[PDB]
Formats: sequence, C-alpha cells, structure tokens
Amino acid sequence: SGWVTVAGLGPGREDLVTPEVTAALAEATDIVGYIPYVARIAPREGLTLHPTDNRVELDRATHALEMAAEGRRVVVVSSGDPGVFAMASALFEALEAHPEHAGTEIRILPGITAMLAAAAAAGAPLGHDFCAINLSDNLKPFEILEKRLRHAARGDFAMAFYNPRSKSRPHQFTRVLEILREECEPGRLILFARAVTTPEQAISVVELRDATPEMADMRTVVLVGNAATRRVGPWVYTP
Amino acid sequence: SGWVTVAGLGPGREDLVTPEVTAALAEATDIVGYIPYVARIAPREGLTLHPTDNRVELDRATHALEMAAEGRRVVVVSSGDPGVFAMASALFEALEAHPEHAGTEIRILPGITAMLAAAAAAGAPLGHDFCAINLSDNLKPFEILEKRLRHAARGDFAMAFYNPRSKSRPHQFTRVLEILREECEPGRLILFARAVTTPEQAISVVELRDATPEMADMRTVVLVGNAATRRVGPWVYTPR
Ligand SMILES: Nc1ncnc2c1ncn2[C@@H]1O[C@H](CSCC[C@H](N)C(=O)O)[C@@H](O)[C@H]1O
Ligand SMILES: Nc1ncnc2c1ncn2[C@@H]1O[C@H](CSCC[C@H](N)C(=O)O)[C@@H](O)[C@H]1O
Repeated sequence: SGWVTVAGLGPGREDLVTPEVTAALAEATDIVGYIPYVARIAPREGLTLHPTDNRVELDRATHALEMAAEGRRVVVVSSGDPGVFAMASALFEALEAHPEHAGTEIRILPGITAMLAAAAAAGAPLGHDFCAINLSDNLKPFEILEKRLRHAARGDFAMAFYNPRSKSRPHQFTRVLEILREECEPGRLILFARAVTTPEQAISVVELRDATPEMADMRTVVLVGNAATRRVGPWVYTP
Repeated sequence: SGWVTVAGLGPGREDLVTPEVTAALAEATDIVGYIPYVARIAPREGLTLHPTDNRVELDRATHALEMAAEGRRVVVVSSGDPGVFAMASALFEALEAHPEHAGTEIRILPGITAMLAAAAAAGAPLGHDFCAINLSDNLKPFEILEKRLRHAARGDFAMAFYNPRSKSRPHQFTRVLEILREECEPGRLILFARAVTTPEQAISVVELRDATPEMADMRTVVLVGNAATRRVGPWVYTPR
C-alpha cells in the first residue's frame, strides 16, 4: 500500500535536512507542496511533482490522502518543521473531515525550525522559556493575537514571530510593536533574522525603542528576548 | 587556530542528526559531553573525548574555550537543539565571564528538539502558538515558573514541558498540574511522550482531569494543547 508523509525540509540549507527526511524523499512517488519547497527537491525518475500555492490546503491534503489509497507514496513538504505553522495540522483536519480516509498510513517527520536556526546564528536568545507566535493567521481574529502577546510579555517569555508581514493585513506588525513597547522596557532586545542559513543570511539586532516594521518582511523570523537577554561581543544570549 | 562548536544531536535516533552536525563531529579534535551520546564516534589519530555528566555547567564551557585557544577544534555536544535549555547559553555565559577569550571562533549548530520530535510522533499538537517551559530549573525560584505557567494558560498557548520530574524538587510537577487544573478547562488534552525516537518510545494522551505526575519521568516531554486542541483517532492536532 501507499502512504502520506509530511516532511520538514528545514530553513533552507541542504545540510540541515535530516537523513530521515532524505530517505522518505528517496522512497516517495509524489511530492506535494508549495512551489518553492517542491523546487528544493532534485527531480528524479518516478517522482511525480505537484506544486501548489501557499493557500488552500485541506484539498491539498485530501488529495494526498486520495493518492495513498491508489498506493502512491506521497511526501507533503514544508520548510522548517512541518508541525510549526505548517502542513501537519491541515492533514489531520482534512483527516477528521473524511472518516473513510482514517487508516491511511501517516508519518510526520520533524525538521530544523526557523526560530532555532535563527537562534543558533545569533547565539542563544531562546535559551530560556520561549514562545512562538504566527502573525499572519487570517482565521485567527486580532483579539487573540493581542492576548498571546500580552500574556507572553507579562509572563516574560522570549518570543519568536513567524510571518511577521502579511500585506493581507497591510501592517499588523506595526500594531504588534506598539503592544511590546507598552508591555516591555524599551531596552528589550529585538532580532531581525532574514533568510537564515541561505547565502543571503542577514541578522540585525536592535533595541525595542528603535524597532520599525520595515526591518522585517516575508523572509524574516523575529526573535524577541526576555527581560534579561543581552549581548557579548557579536552574540546574543539569555542568562 | 581552533574553535568551539556547540552541536545538537537530536532526540536520539541517529537518522535525525543533521549532516552539518555529522560534519563538525568528523572535524573535532576534541569532543566534550555525555559519552554514551558519542560512544561510537569513529576513532582516529588525534581525537580525544572529555566526559561530562548530563548537565549544563559553566566550567566545561570555559575549558572548551581554553582548548580552542591552544588551537583545538572543540565540539561541545547537547541532545536536541543546543539553544534549548542546553549548552549554547552556558558557553556564552562562560564567554561573558572570561573576557580573555573574547574573539574565540564559535559556531552553534541546531538540532531536532524533543518537543517537535514528540509533536511529530503525536501528529500536530504544537501546530498553533505554543511555548517551551523548563520545569526543573532550580536556578529560578518557583515563583517565576508559576508566573510563566499562568500566562501561557491565559494566552491560550499550547505548551511543552522540558525536565518534568525534578530529582531535587520531587513535588514540583504536582504543583504544575494543580496550576493547570486551576487555569484550564478539565478536558484539556495532555500528552506524555516518553523516549521519543528511541525503541522505548511511548506516548499517552489523557485529559488534564485524569492526569497524575507519575505519568512523566526524565525520559519524557509533556505537551499541553490549546483549548481547541483535539483528537482524531490516535492523532492530536489543533484546528484553525
Ligand atoms: N530560512 C528562513 N529564515 C528566516 N525566517 C524563516 C525562514 N524560513 C521560514 N521563516 C519564517 O517562517 C515563516 C513561514 S511559516 C513556515 C514555518 C516553518 N514550518 C518552520 O518550521 O520554520 C516566514 O514568514 C518566516 O518568518
Ligand atoms: N528522546 C527524548 N524523548 C523525550 N524527551 C526528551 C528526549 N530528549 C530530551 N528530552 C526532554 O528534554 C529534557 C532535557 S533538557 C535539554 C533539551 C534539549 N536541548 C532539546 O533541545 O531537546 C528531558 O528531561 C526531556 O524532558
């Protein structure tokens, strides 16, 4: 029989793809995924490719499940970790909606997630209790974002922001900063980490009083230290 | 001219070590860490291993820096990712405390963290906003851990617990469940994921109401869902 595997490809560099993930890629008959993820995979004999847009999902996933039934071995690929604001959740949601697909074999395969690759490049800003928050979740009303931000601020968590800029919400990030400037000392360290692990990696470290929305974009993860996070030489860490 | 690399070995299975980390280990003159992690390192002329217990200490990091100054290529190893309640922090602490090693070349190499490896085995429990919390930090007063728990609860963050059963704070995880019952609905899914990616991996999902502390040990990472986090067959996920 066939299967569905949801594999994390890591933040970009090929030497971060686990050998686990590489093996499943060698077994697959089909690769489903967002255009530029699919493009990271060397084309080869017997491997049908199904690129897609970053939206939809659900049928993206139901489709993967329908292909398991015909004996196709399907890898749905994600950047970073598939369980971090990625395709793992859509699959199960698509699974709950279709009881006649329960019983297809499913495997979730972890990856180096963006925040930790960023952390590693900067030093150790996530070395204490930390949280991760999606800033382009359009199914999530803004009142919920604010409740996460404020409770992370007050609980003195280090933060990682995924999808800082939506342009669906043309700013929102502009708003996001305000809340931090309310809830945190102005010295709070802010890391703008863009295209981490790629040839165009650039990391900027800035205090909260000087943080502008323009400093983050589509290819950035924003790390926010807790109260004690500081510098040593070019590094950042949390004592 | 040497360096210090802090390298994550992932949660156990060899096929989860990144090729970048496998390559640093092949370059090391010196490995510092918990020897059972690296017992099968390929032997070769010049390779030396420095056994430590499985704990974060500043003194080994200082020593790592000292060797790098003799020109040694030092890999300091951590399970999982080294920036996650692990040795990368301590290295930067030892560096800040020893300005004489300012300028040392330092590389921090990520790995699969236990939470995301357990999340993977479970399905997608950390699919939404989540936080990571260390429950065996004896360097914090219990006060701060509590402030962290209640705010993660109130922001409706899913959560992961590292080091649930403290050897020297035996009755602490009992407090954490109490706080959780205090701040969350009874049917809040909790997952105990034991020895993830090893042949003795075992995962139990129970409601908070039904959960007891002896469900966790030191081989375990504990995942707490959002309020929405739910069950589909053997799998756990959060809808959007
Ligand atoms: N190589 C990279 N460098 C910096 N940020 C990245 C990145 N890859 C992904 N991101 C962050 O992740 C967002 C996409 S959401 C996908 C996250 C992915 N599943 C993971 O686990 O990492 C981007 O908007 C950006 O904030
Ligand atoms: N294979 C495994 N299975 C389950 N939990 C694990 C694990 N490896 C580490 N852990 C968890 O992590 C704690 C050690 S603290 C070190 C965390 C490590 N740097 C990481 O990034 O994952 C353990 O008490 C346990 O809660």
